[PDB]
Amino acid sequence: PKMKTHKGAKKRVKITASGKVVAMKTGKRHLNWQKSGKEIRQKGRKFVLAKPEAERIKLLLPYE
Amino acid sequence: ASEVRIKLLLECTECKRRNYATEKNKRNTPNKLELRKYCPWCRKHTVHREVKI
RNA sequence: GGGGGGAACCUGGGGAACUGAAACAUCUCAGUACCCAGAGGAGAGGAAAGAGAAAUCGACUCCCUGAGUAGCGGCGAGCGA
RNA sequence: UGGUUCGUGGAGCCAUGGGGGAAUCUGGGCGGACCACCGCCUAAGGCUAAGUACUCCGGGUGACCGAUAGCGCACCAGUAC
RNA sequence: GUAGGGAAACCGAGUCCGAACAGGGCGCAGCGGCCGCAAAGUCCGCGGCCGUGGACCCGAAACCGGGC
RNA sequence: GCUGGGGCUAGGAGUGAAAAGCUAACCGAGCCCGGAGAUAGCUGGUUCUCCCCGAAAUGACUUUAGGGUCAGCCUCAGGCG
RNA sequence: GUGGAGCCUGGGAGUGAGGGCGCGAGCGAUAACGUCCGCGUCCGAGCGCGGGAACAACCGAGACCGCCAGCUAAGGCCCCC
RNA sequence: ACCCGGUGAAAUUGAACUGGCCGUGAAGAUGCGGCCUACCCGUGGCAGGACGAAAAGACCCCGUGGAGCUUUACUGCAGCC
RNA sequence: UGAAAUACCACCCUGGCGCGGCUGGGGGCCUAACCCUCGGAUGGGGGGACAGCGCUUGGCGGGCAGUUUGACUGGGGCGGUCGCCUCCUAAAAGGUAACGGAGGCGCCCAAAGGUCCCCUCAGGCGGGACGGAAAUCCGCCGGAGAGCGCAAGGGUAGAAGGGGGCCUGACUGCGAGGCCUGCAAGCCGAGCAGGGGCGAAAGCCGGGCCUAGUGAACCGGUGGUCCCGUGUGGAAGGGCCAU
Ligand SMILES: [Mg+2]
Ligand SMILES: [Mg+2]
Ligand SMILES: [Mg+2]
Ligand SMILES: [Mg+2]
Ligand SMILES: [Mg+2]
Ligand SMILES: [Mg+2]
Ligand SMILES: [Mg+2]
Ligand SMILES: [Mg+2]
Ligand SMILES: [Mg+2]
Ligand SMILES: [Mg+2]
Ligand SMILES: [Mg+2]
Ligand SMILES: [Mg+2]
Ligand SMILES: [Mg+2]
Ligand SMILES: [Mg+2]
Ligand SMILES: [Mg+2]
Ligand SMILES: [Mg+2]
Ligand SMILES: [Mg+2]
Ligand SMILES: [Mg+2]
Ligand SMILES: [Mg+2]
Ligand SMILES: [Mg+2]
Ligand SMILES: [Mg+2]
Ligand SMILES: [Mg+2]
Ligand SMILES: [Mg+2]
Ligand SMILES: [Mg+2]
Ligand SMILES: [Mg+2]
Ligand SMILES: [Mg+2]
Ligand SMILES: [Mg+2]
Ligand SMILES: [Mg+2]
Ligand SMILES: [Mg+2]
Ligand SMILES: [Mg+2]
Ligand SMILES: [Mg+2]
Ligand SMILES: [Mg+2]
Ligand SMILES: [Mg+2]
Ligand SMILES: [Mg+2]
Ligand SMILES: [Mg+2]
Ligand SMILES: [Mg+2]
Ligand SMILES: [Mg+2]
Ligand SMILES: [Mg+2]
Ligand SMILES: [Mg+2]
Ligand SMILES: [Mg+2]
Ligand SMILES: [Mg+2]
Ligand SMILES: [Mg+2]
Ligand SMILES: [Mg+2]
Ligand SMILES: [Mg+2]
Ligand SMILES: [Mg+2]
Ligand SMILES: [Mg+2]
Ligand SMILES: [Mg+2]
Ligand SMILES: [Mg+2]
Ligand SMILES: [Mg+2]
Ligand SMILES: [Mg+2]
Ligand SMILES: [Mg+2]
Ligand SMILES: [Mg+2]
Ligand SMILES: [Mg+2]
Ligand SMILES: [Mg+2]
Ligand SMILES: [Mg+2]
Ligand SMILES: [Mg+2]
Ligand SMILES: [Mg+2]
Ligand SMILES: [Mg+2]
Ligand SMILES: [Mg+2]
Ligand SMILES: [Mg+2]
Ligand SMILES: [Mg+2]
Ligand SMILES: [Mg+2]
Ligand SMILES: [Mg+2]
Ligand SMILES: [Mg+2]
Ligand SMILES: [Mg+2]
Ligand SMILES: [Mg+2]
Ligand SMILES: [Mg+2]
Ligand SMILES: [Mg+2]
Ligand SMILES: [Mg+2]
Ligand SMILES: [Mg+2]
Ligand SMILES: [Mg+2]
Ligand SMILES: [Mg+2]
Ligand SMILES: [Mg+2]
Ligand SMILES: [Mg+2]
Ligand SMILES: [Mg+2]
Ligand SMILES: [Mg+2]
Ligand SMILES: [Mg+2]
Ligand SMILES: [Mg+2]
Ligand SMILES: [Mg+2]
Ligand SMILES: [Mg+2]
Ligand SMILES: [Mg+2]
Ligand SMILES: [Mg+2]
Ligand SMILES: [Mg+2]
Ligand SMILES: [Mg+2]
Ligand SMILES: [Mg+2]
Ligand SMILES: [Mg+2]
Ligand SMILES: [Mg+2]
Ligand SMILES: [Mg+2]
Ligand SMILES: [Mg+2]
Ligand SMILES: [Mg+2]
Ligand SMILES: [Mg+2]
Ligand SMILES: [Mg+2]
Ligand SMILES: [Mg+2]
Ligand SMILES: [Mg+2]
Ligand SMILES: [Mg+2]
Ligand SMILES: [Mg+2]
Ligand SMILES: [Mg+2]
Ligand SMILES: [Mg+2]
Ligand SMILES: [Mg+2]
Ligand SMILES: [Mg+2]
Ligand SMILES: [Mg+2]
Ligand SMILES: [Mg+2]
Ligand SMILES: [Mg+2]
Ligand SMILES: [Mg+2]
Ligand SMILES: [Mg+2]
Ligand SMILES: [Mg+2]
Ligand SMILES: [Mg+2]
Ligand SMILES: [Mg+2]
Ligand SMILES: [Mg+2]
Ligand SMILES: [Mg+2]
Ligand SMILES: [Mg+2]
Ligand SMILES: [Mg+2]
Ligand SMILES: [Mg+2]
Ligand SMILES: [Mg+2]
Ligand SMILES: [Mg+2]
Ligand SMILES: [Mg+2]
Ligand SMILES: [Mg+2]
Ligand SMILES: [Mg+2]
Ligand SMILES: [Mg+2]
Ligand SMILES: [Mg+2]
Ligand SMILES: [Mg+2]
Ligand SMILES: [Mg+2]
Ligand SMILES: [Mg+2]
Ligand SMILES: [Mg+2]
Ligand SMILES: [Mg+2]
Ligand SMILES: [Mg+2]
Ligand SMILES: [Mg+2]
Ligand SMILES: [Mg+2]
Ligand SMILES: [Mg+2]
Ligand SMILES: [Mg+2]
Ligand SMILES: [Mg+2]
Ligand SMILES: [Mg+2]
Ligand SMILES: [Mg+2]
Ligand SMILES: [Mg+2]
Ligand SMILES: [Mg+2]
Ligand SMILES: [Mg+2]
Ligand SMILES: [Mg+2]
Ligand SMILES: [Mg+2]
Ligand SMILES: [Mg+2]
Ligand SMILES: [Mg+2]
Ligand SMILES: [Mg+2]
Ligand SMILES: [Mg+2]
Ligand SMILES: [Mg+2]
Ligand SMILES: [Mg+2]
Ligand SMILES: [Mg+2]
Ligand SMILES: [Mg+2]
Ligand SMILES: [Mg+2]
Ligand SMILES: [Mg+2]
Ligand SMILES: [Mg+2]
Ligand SMILES: [Mg+2]
Ligand SMILES: [Mg+2]
Ligand SMILES: [Mg+2]
Ligand SMILES: [Mg+2]
Ligand SMILES: [Mg+2]
Ligand SMILES: [Mg+2]
Ligand SMILES: [Mg+2]
Ligand SMILES: [Mg+2]
Ligand SMILES: [Mg+2]
Ligand SMILES: [Mg+2]
Ligand SMILES: [Mg+2]
Ligand SMILES: [Mg+2]
Ligand SMILES: [Mg+2]
Ligand SMILES: [Mg+2]
Ligand SMILES: [Mg+2]
Ligand SMILES: [Mg+2]
Ligand SMILES: [Mg+2]
Ligand SMILES: [Mg+2]
Ligand SMILES: [Mg+2]
Ligand SMILES: [Mg+2]
Ligand SMILES: [Mg+2]
Ligand SMILES: [Mg+2]
Ligand SMILES: [Mg+2]
Ligand SMILES: [Mg+2]
Ligand SMILES: [Mg+2]
Ligand SMILES: [Mg+2]
Ligand SMILES: [Mg+2]
Ligand SMILES: [Mg+2]
Ligand SMILES: [Mg+2]
Ligand SMILES: [Mg+2]
Ligand SMILES: [Mg+2]
Ligand SMILES: [Mg+2]
Ligand SMILES: [Mg+2]
Ligand SMILES: [Mg+2]
Ligand SMILES: [Mg+2]
Ligand SMILES: [Mg+2]
Ligand SMILES: [Mg+2]
Ligand SMILES: [Mg+2]
Ligand SMILES: [Mg+2]
Ligand SMILES: [Mg+2]
Ligand SMILES: [Mg+2]
Ligand SMILES: [Mg+2]
Ligand SMILES: [Mg+2]
Ligand SMILES: [Mg+2]
Ligand SMILES: [Mg+2]
Ligand SMILES: [Mg+2]
Ligand SMILES: [Mg+2]
Ligand SMILES: [Mg+2]
Ligand SMILES: [Mg+2]
Ligand SMILES: [Mg+2]
Ligand SMILES: [Mg+2]
Ligand SMILES: [Mg+2]
Ligand SMILES: [Mg+2]
Ligand SMILES: [Mg+2]
Ligand SMILES: [Mg+2]
Ligand SMILES: [Mg+2]
Ligand SMILES: [Mg+2]
Ligand SMILES: [Mg+2]
Ligand SMILES: [Mg+2]
Ligand SMILES: [Mg+2]
Ligand SMILES: [Mg+2]
Ligand SMILES: [Mg+2]
Ligand SMILES: [Mg+2]
Ligand SMILES: [Mg+2]
Ligand SMILES: [Mg+2]
Ligand SMILES: [Mg+2]
Ligand SMILES: [Mg+2]
Ligand SMILES: [Mg+2]
Ligand SMILES: [Mg+2]
Ligand SMILES: [Mg+2]
Ligand SMILES: [Mg+2]
Ligand SMILES: [Mg+2]
Ligand SMILES: [Mg+2]
Ligand SMILES: [Mg+2]
Ligand SMILES: [Mg+2]
Ligand SMILES: [Mg+2]
Ligand SMILES: [Mg+2]
Ligand SMILES: [Mg+2]
Ligand SMILES: [Mg+2]
Ligand SMILES: [Mg+2]
Ligand SMILES: [Mg+2]
Ligand SMILES: [Mg+2]
Ligand SMILES: [Mg+2]
Ligand SMILES: [Mg+2]
Ligand SMILES: [Mg+2]
Ligand SMILES: [Mg+2]
Ligand SMILES: [Mg+2]
Ligand SMILES: [Mg+2]
Ligand SMILES: [Mg+2]
Ligand SMILES: [Mg+2]
Ligand SMILES: [Mg+2]
Ligand SMILES: [Mg+2]
Ligand SMILES: [Mg+2]
Ligand SMILES: [Zn+2]
Repeated sequence: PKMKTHKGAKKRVKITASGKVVAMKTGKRHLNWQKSGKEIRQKGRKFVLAKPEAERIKLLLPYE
Repeated sequence: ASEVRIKLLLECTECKRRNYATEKNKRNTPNKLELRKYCPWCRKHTVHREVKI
């Protein structure tokens, strides 16, 4: 039967117009008090997943 | 961070929004911290007070 | 008038586990296998105390699509209108 | 408690084992807690073809098998054992 | 498929973060003498490999249900 | 005490002067059919020919250590030169 | 320096039990056909060929096919030869 | 048991044209090297070898295999309050 | 006369008592539900609104049920170990293993942080009441052997060490470019803007001489935001920023 969309991927990730896979930086969920403003700020940004890992995630999103 | 060395937030005393997280030793510094900091809402420097985390 | 029977098909009353989650308990397998009652050439459903935003539609059944969407989920594996 | 995509979730809706327990349209149920507004619909009686499912049976047709294949059985097979 | 960016409201060849008109992230783009021709993209065939299913084949010890 | 015949008790159940003994010639959970093609990161096996290239047994992480994901190393297509 | 070199994008892998030897160390006993890393090599996959009595990895050497032709390598040249 | 007449199995079995020593070889060689020994084929006997046969080692370890049993492991359930 | 001041009439307030409602417990009795029983049964006898049973609450509960019960390892077990930092092994770039050789971390500091100004050690000899090997003072020599919170290494007085003044940059919004690297992480960062600190200024300042002092997701808490709000307005509940 037809493939199912992985909802874990779909709730964490986005395939950009050119086929990149973008996610949120890890590491600011908690334990932030002693993290510099530079750490907290730059962790607020999205980032581009490495190609081997992005190829895996994209196969999980067949209908995006 | 320990029981004596606590985490705390710094609250802008003008608009009451907590803008900063930091720590102190409440045995060595028992009184609330007051420090001037830049408040991104007030867009000026403000005395911030230690508030519980 | 009833009883018993009939390959599958159908509805109702009950209802697992291996398995999968690379362990396992929620979860999954699945309301599946199976037991039982009943039905007929089909059975069920059916003429809105409906749908749900169209100032709208107009019983029910069935196919295509909507759609692996909306959502559900130790937000895991998966499940899925 | 169950059903639903809904696993307690903000959890409505549909069903109901227990307790309490109304009204007759100025009555009542619903639009996903709840309240108001605005709409939709009439529960607690019953029946209802057709389109749908299946293949014991009959026929037609195979880029289906050709006796270790094809049904377990082309033959006195659910037999001998 | 022809538009993307943003959690979203929303805006749109931009958008998001931001006070910014700062900076950054993610986006935005044919050849010949109008036509050929090559082309987004898409449809169908074919082939490799992946997902679902017993999924290359044979093999447990076991678990469960209903009977004997 | 032994024994004939007629009876009753069964599968997480019986029966046991107790040995986990016996319950139809293998009982720490009978047998048959079914779920079922359970599952097996294990062992085995995997069928014509010719031609070109041609590895690895490392690193990281892993209830991981004889299994994996990524990287490294091989190969083919396109492109660069 | 034009090589089965290199680089970019993408399709398909396999491998993730190594082993001997030389050198450099650790562990061991200045033990092990021991063990654990580093550089290299060969076997693995060249158990095809010559030598080493025989003998994966020591020496010689990278087997496309054919010849009752020639030169060499290691190693040999008294007989087995 | 043996010989003659009658009837006539079996496990096992890659194929066999199947000797000793000292070596070598995956470390215990009929099968490789060197040497020694040895005419062809049976029949009765003996068990040292063919790492002889049988049984995919019960020991041991490994598998995120299973099952019985235990408990102040976990989480449920009966039962009882 | 006090805050309000008086005869009288209402509403209510305190607390108490009596008759009643209506119920909460308690004790006693009844009989008829319900249960047991009795040659007799629309009945008698006994129990009795209890017990039984239905729904629901919490508890006990290997009687039973499903499972879990890690890895590395000179076999396994036992013991030890599991992440992070320093040194060595490490073969003079980087990296590099063993249950190889030695140590340390899971904190701390409101100054031990930013800037400006000033200052310079340990140790040895000689000298000085109480006063010593060593307290403090003086003199000479003394480049770093002291110090730098804590392991070790690197670094360092032309300060990163000691003292003082003003301070909060232990910033907000970003971030060219790199280090490292399988991923995910970790790391360094000039420069621009906002609003600041110190300094006359050049300038420095996005914690700490440096390298350890740590934990991805999920799920939830708190502050803010005011983005979504299931016909509409709200609300419930989410999202986003921070923790
Ligand atoms: Mg998810
Ligand atoms: Mg994060
Ligand atoms: Mg957060
Ligand atoms: Mg949060
Ligand atoms: Mg810090
Ligand atoms: Mg900071
Ligand atoms: Mg901070
Ligand atoms: Mg921010
Ligand atoms: Mg779609
Ligand atoms: Mg699209
Ligand atoms: Mg009947
Ligand atoms: Mg019937
Ligand atoms: Mg009938
Ligand atoms: Mg049913
Ligand atoms: Mg019934
Ligand atoms: Mg049922
Ligand atoms: Mg049924
Ligand atoms: Mg059952
Ligand atoms: Mg299960
Ligand atoms: Mg299964
Ligand atoms: Mg699966
Ligand atoms: Mg399955
Ligand atoms: Mg499983
Ligand atoms: Mg599994
Ligand atoms: Mg298991
Ligand atoms: Mg399970
Ligand atoms: Mg189910
Ligand atoms: Mg069936
Ligand atoms: Mg019909
Ligand atoms: Mg009908
Ligand atoms: Mg009607
Ligand atoms: Mg669509
Ligand atoms: Mg289901
Ligand atoms: Mg459908
Ligand atoms: Mg209910
Ligand atoms: Mg439910
Ligand atoms: Mg929820
Ligand atoms: Mg619901
Ligand atoms: Mg529910
Ligand atoms: Mg109801
Ligand atoms: Mg009811
Ligand atoms: Mg009305
Ligand atoms: Mg009404
Ligand atoms: Mg209703
Ligand atoms: Mg309602
Ligand atoms: Mg409605
Ligand atoms: Mg509503
Ligand atoms: Mg309606
Ligand atoms: Mg009516
Ligand atoms: Mg009907
Ligand atoms: Mg008709
Ligand atoms: Mg009909
Ligand atoms: Mg019909
Ligand atoms: Mg038909
Ligand atoms: Mg027919
Ligand atoms: Mg044929
Ligand atoms: Mg024919
Ligand atoms: Mg035949
Ligand atoms: Mg046949
Ligand atoms: Mg024939
Ligand atoms: Mg037939
Ligand atoms: Mg047959
Ligand atoms: Mg036959
Ligand atoms: Mg016959
Ligand atoms: Mg978008
Ligand atoms: Mg831009
Ligand atoms: Mg914003
Ligand atoms: Mg760009
Ligand atoms: Mg064209
Ligand atoms: Mg085309
Ligand atoms: Mg593939
Ligand atoms: Mg299947
Ligand atoms: Mg298959
Ligand atoms: Mg397949
Ligand atoms: Mg089981
Ligand atoms: Mg079991
Ligand atoms: Mg069971
Ligand atoms: Mg049974
Ligand atoms: Mg007898
Ligand atoms: Mg008897
Ligand atoms: Mg008998
Ligand atoms: Mg009995
Ligand atoms: Mg019995
Ligand atoms: Mg029985
Ligand atoms: Mg049993
Ligand atoms: Mg059974
Ligand atoms: Mg048991
Ligand atoms: Mg028993
Ligand atoms: Mg006995
Ligand atoms: Mg039997
Ligand atoms: Mg027996
Ligand atoms: Mg027996
Ligand atoms: Mg058995
Ligand atoms: Mg058993
Ligand atoms: Mg059993
Ligand atoms: Mg038996
Ligand atoms: Mg059966
Ligand atoms: Mg199954
Ligand atoms: Mg099987
Ligand atoms: Mg299994
Ligand atoms: Mg095959
Ligand atoms: Mg080659
Ligand atoms: Mg490795
Ligand atoms: Mg990893
Ligand atoms: Mg681990
Ligand atoms: Mg490891
Ligand atoms: Mg293991
Ligand atoms: Mg091991
Ligand atoms: Mg494995
Ligand atoms: Mg790979
Ligand atoms: Mg290469
Ligand atoms: Mg490739
Ligand atoms: Mg090419
Ligand atoms: Mg090559
Ligand atoms: Mg190559
Ligand atoms: Mg080339
Ligand atoms: Mg392929
Ligand atoms: Mg290919
Ligand atoms: Mg492999
Ligand atoms: Mg692989
Ligand atoms: Mg491995
Ligand atoms: Mg290995
Ligand atoms: Mg090995
Ligand atoms: Mg090695
Ligand atoms: Mg060596
Ligand atoms: Mg030498
Ligand atoms: Mg050496
Ligand atoms: Mg060493
Ligand atoms: Mg010696
Ligand atoms: Mg070795
Ligand atoms: Mg050696
Ligand atoms: Mg050695
Ligand atoms: Mg080697
Ligand atoms: Mg191999
Ligand atoms: Mg060679
Ligand atoms: Mg080679
Ligand atoms: Mg060779
Ligand atoms: Mg060889
Ligand atoms: Mg040879
Ligand atoms: Mg040779
Ligand atoms: Mg030779
Ligand atoms: Mg020779
Ligand atoms: Mg050799
Ligand atoms: Mg060798
Ligand atoms: Mg060649
Ligand atoms: Mg010559
Ligand atoms: Mg020579
Ligand atoms: Mg010679
Ligand atoms: Mg000669
Ligand atoms: Mg004779
Ligand atoms: Mg004879
Ligand atoms: Mg022969
Ligand atoms: Mg012979
Ligand atoms: Mg030897
Ligand atoms: Mg020998
Ligand atoms: Mg021989
Ligand atoms: Mg020979
Ligand atoms: Mg030879
Ligand atoms: Mg020989
Ligand atoms: Mg020989
Ligand atoms: Mg010979
Ligand atoms: Mg001899
Ligand atoms: Mg003989
Ligand atoms: Mg013998
Ligand atoms: Mg013997
Ligand atoms: Mg004998
Ligand atoms: Mg032999
Ligand atoms: Mg023997
Ligand atoms: Mg023997
Ligand atoms: Mg054998
Ligand atoms: Mg076997
Ligand atoms: Mg075995
Ligand atoms: Mg074994
Ligand atoms: Mg033994
Ligand atoms: Mg054992
Ligand atoms: Mg063992
Ligand atoms: Mg085991
Ligand atoms: Mg495990
Ligand atoms: Mg494992
Ligand atoms: Mg297990
Ligand atoms: Mg078990
Ligand atoms: Mg069992
Ligand atoms: Mg009892
Ligand atoms: Mg009484
Ligand atoms: Mg009485
Ligand atoms: Mg009475
Ligand atoms: Mg009494
Ligand atoms: Mg009661
Ligand atoms: Mg209750
Ligand atoms: Mg309970
Ligand atoms: Mg227990
Ligand atoms: Mg148990
Ligand atoms: Mg299970
Ligand atoms: Mg566990
Ligand atoms: Mg456990
Ligand atoms: Mg475990
Ligand atoms: Mg182990
Ligand atoms: Mg050991
Ligand atoms: Mg070892
Ligand atoms: Mg050993
Ligand atoms: Mg070993
Ligand atoms: Mg242990
Ligand atoms: Mg090193
Ligand atoms: Mg080194
Ligand atoms: Mg080095
Ligand atoms: Mg080196
Ligand atoms: Mg590097
Ligand atoms: Mg160890
Ligand atoms: Mg100070
Ligand atoms: Mg001095
Ligand atoms: Mg002195
Ligand atoms: Mg003195
Ligand atoms: Mg003195
Ligand atoms: Mg020093
Ligand atoms: Mg220390
Ligand atoms: Mg200072
Ligand atoms: Mg200062
Ligand atoms: Mg000031
Ligand atoms: Mg960069
Ligand atoms: Mg990286
Ligand atoms: Mg780190
Ligand atoms: Mg960190
Ligand atoms: Mg500035
Ligand atoms: Mg300024
Ligand atoms: Mg300034
Ligand atoms: Mg100034
Ligand atoms: Mg300035
Ligand atoms: Mg800066
Ligand atoms: Mg410091
Ligand atoms: Mg400092
Ligand atoms: Mg630090
Ligand atoms: Mg986390
Ligand atoms: Mg989870
Ligand atoms: Mg959340
Ligand atoms: Mg909020
Ligand atoms: Mg709104
Ligand atoms: Mg609304
Ligand atoms: Mg209003
Ligand atoms: Mg609104
Ligand atoms: Mg409001
Ligand atoms: Mg809100
Ligand atoms: Mg945050
Ligand atoms: Zn403020």
